[PDB]
Amino acid sequence: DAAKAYKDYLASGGQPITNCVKMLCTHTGTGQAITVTPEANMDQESFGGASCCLYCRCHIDHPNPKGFCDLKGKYVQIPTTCANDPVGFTLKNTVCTVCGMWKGYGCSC
Amino acid sequence: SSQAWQPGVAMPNLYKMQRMLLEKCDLQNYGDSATLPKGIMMNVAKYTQLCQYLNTLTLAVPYNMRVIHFGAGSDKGVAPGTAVLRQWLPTGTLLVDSDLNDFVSDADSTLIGDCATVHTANKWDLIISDMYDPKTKNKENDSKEGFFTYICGFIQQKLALGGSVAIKITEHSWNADLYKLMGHFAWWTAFVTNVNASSSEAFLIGCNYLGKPREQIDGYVMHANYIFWRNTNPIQLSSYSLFDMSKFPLKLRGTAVMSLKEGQINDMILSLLSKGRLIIRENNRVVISSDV
Ligand SMILES: Nc1ncnc2c1c(C#Cc1cnc3ccccc3c1)cn2[C@@H]1O[C@H](CO)[C@@H](O)[C@H]1O
Ligand SMILES: [Zn+2]
Ligand SMILES: [Zn+2]
Repeated sequence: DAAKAYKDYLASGGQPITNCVKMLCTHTGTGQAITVTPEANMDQESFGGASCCLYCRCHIDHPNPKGFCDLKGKYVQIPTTCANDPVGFTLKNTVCTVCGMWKGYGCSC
Repeated sequence: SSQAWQPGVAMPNLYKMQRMLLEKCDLQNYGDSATLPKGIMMNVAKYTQLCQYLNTLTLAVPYNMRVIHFGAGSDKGVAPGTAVLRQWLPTGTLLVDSDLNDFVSDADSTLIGDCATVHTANKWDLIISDMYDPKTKNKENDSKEGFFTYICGFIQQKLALGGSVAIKITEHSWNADLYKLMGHFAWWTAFVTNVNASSSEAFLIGCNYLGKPREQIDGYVMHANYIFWRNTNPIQLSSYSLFDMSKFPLKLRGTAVMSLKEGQINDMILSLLSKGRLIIRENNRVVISSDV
């Protein structure tokens, strides 16, 4: 399990994955977690989807049946406070199915 | 310093008309660095400014646009240029990128290997190249080849009429025929990014490929003219243009796509191509391979 492996490597004090591609945008977007365009708000940062996926970065198979990555080809918004480890944040958090925001970060449902 | 707010500076038509001997490039701003925004990669800033400048040109933007990006992998294993392109292009445009070494990309399809191994039975609407070998400067600066030979063939054989190109060059990484091929377009220039103004880097931008020469260009003379222009006109480094992104995405004009025989092409059609109002190619399914 790579997901559990990375969570443990962070807890051991290891440096988070770097070289996550941060985009330039107006920071006036909807704030939703995953979008086809950078939708970061003033409190968020927008990153390339492929660069923030552990399974894409490590050149391994994805945790799905059809080899579909929901990040690749799209943009993931990360809270600026958690911007030093975009890969970890996506691994540790879920997206509200109805409002499109992160559960616990911008979800009012 | 009005040009400091622009994405970059384009080669004036006056310097193109000259006939200069090639000389070494010595830039006043050499060694300087643009203070990039907090945590923004250089390729992100560079590609962003390039796309900003391209928005001022008469690019054809058909539905289901076909875009190909060469040399799209950086040493970090990611594809910063592809990220900007996907952000910049209309939703539904086919984006394919390639590089010699493996990398992770947000593009629809990624082809790994020497660019000469890329084969496609399809014409394309936009061609972007960042291909560059840091060891291509091997002691007289003569016309280079390699991936340039492929690029010129790709332009002449796999670029839809009315399509556009943006090919990276430097002082030593350049090609004479590519300069000549810029005359086959309705409009061309050399674009320098303000973030990378300290370098000899520039993007040869051809707009509205016409398939035949409207302007005869000596490749060797033109490169010397570009080198002369850079040596005489210092460019202030600037990342200011990166802070205005509201109008960044490429306006989708729904440009017409028509398959036309070469005999059907006349002056009226050429005027349409020159204005970014027409693309001539097949609308079939896109097939692209990377030999192994
Ligand atoms: N053929 C290629 N196919 C795909 N991508 C490519 C290349 C290439 C070349 C070359 C090359 C290298 N030595 C040579 C020596 C004598 C003559 C010609 C030469 C040509 C550079 N790139 C990528 O362009 C990015 C920008 O630096 C880099 O990521 C680099 O990986
Ligand atoms: Zn993935
Ligand atoms: Zn919710």
